[PDB]
Amino acid sequence: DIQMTQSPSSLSASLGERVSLTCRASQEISGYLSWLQQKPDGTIKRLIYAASTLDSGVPKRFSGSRSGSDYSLTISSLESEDFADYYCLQYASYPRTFGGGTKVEIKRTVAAPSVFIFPPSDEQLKSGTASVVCLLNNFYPREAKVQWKVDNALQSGNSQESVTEQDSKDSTYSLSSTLTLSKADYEKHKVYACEVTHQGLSSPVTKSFNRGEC
Amino acid sequence: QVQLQQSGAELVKPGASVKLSCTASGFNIKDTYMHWVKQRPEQGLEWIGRIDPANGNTKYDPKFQGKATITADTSSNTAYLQLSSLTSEDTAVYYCASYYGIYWGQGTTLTVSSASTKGPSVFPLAPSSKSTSGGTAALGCLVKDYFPEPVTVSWNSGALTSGVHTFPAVLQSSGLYSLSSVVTVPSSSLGTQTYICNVNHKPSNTKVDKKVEPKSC
Repeated sequence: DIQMTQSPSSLSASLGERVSLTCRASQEISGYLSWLQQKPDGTIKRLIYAASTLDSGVPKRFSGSRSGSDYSLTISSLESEDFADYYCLQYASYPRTFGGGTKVEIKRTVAAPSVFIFPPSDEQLKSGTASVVCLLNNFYPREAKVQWKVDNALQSGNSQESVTEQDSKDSTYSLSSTLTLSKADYEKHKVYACEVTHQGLSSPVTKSFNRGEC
Repeated sequence: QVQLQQSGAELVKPGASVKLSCTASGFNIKDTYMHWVKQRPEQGLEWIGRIDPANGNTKYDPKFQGKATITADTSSNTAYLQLSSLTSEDTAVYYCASYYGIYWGQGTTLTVSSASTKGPSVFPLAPSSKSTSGGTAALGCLVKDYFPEPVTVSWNSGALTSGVHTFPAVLQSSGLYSLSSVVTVPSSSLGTQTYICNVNHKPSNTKVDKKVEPKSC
């Protein structure tokens, strides 16, 4: 199969600036490539085909070019609706293959997250389960690592993350991580810790609580 | 100014089968090829297969050989995607594309779960003295184990909107959803009012108002 290597996977820019993303085909596809845009609401539209030809209705700020097997899409004079996801698609052979995608989001200054840790409510404990949530409030950029450590032992597979869409007013993100244990396994340990790593923090910040003190 | 209209969202139990549709208007489907692509939650696009409505010829990506079957009916100018032996892996949004990719359908969300309708359980995420800084405290509500989507969360009967972050739901292994709704407020106000989240789940007609008082630890 032809592999499409799309980079970067994320792009941060502001209104009026120009940006470019590229796709590299693992085999010669001689310009049998298309660029698709997917808006926040899920709808998809093709912007360019044959590497450099614009479809009808597509704005002039969009252009495509070829450089050997490197195909790029450039958005000049970025506008508000351009904050979307883009994918390259090759139609040279079956099966059809897409690039990994590129998120074009709003550039902003760095903002460290306000981290909070919440112990499980006693109303939940008595029902058999325990959910410990770690909250990362208003941060930028999106890149952030959350590690759950129970009695220093690193946790894996027993937590789930959820992240908000870039805030309309301040362009930050917020994330929640939820550790889920049975009342029995929960009571087998004392210290519950949430370690957060983010560019806006000098060193990772750890928030913890001691079960039994609650 | 031509379009592809896909069928509505589906809630199907594992082990079963579903048939989605995509109806074209503005052209005759026998003149071009019709493709189907999958997009798992927060993931990229993955090609499933395509059909030539003029003769019914199909091509699939090997990864979907024993999962998907594509068909077309020129009389209704519609294409179909039939997904068999459903598992959690099949939960995704399915797209239909034609006219060389120029035209795409809006997409159809498929959620695979064995769960029956169930209202949520609402637990407080109490503001703590330790989780307070600069005059602000964070508090919230954990709405757990409900089916299906969506759930509405309000604060103080909607009088509180600023600083609220209601996270998108996570489908758990149980085939049930859960999400958290938090808000940051002046820690001082915790001495004159009680914060309450108003959760509403229409499919089960479950309305809950949960008081979230301080609990330091």
